[PDB]
Amino acid sequence: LCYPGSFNDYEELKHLLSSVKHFEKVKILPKDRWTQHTTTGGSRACAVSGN
Amino acid sequence: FSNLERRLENLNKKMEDGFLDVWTYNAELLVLMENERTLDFHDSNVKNLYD
Repeated sequence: LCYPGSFNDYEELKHLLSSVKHFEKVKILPKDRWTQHTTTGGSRACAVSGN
Repeated sequence: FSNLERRLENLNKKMEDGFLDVWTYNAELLVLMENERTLDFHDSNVKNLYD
């Protein structure tokens, strides 16, 4: 976690991922649906090439 | 167990499967080892009458 924090039920997730093998990443809530909001935030903690 | 206790359910399952393999293995070898000896016992006893 490049942005400091915690992950709840992390050990249970790692256990869940044992009996998984492949999974497909599916877009559920496309970033551009969030009109009337700013979707471009970020932090120097997770910076890429300075930015 | 609840759906957030998968590692505990798995711990329980493993403990039970572990004891089952131990008791099954012991039952199988105790029977085979005892049968080897029963038959040798009987052969010994008839030879003992002979002598």
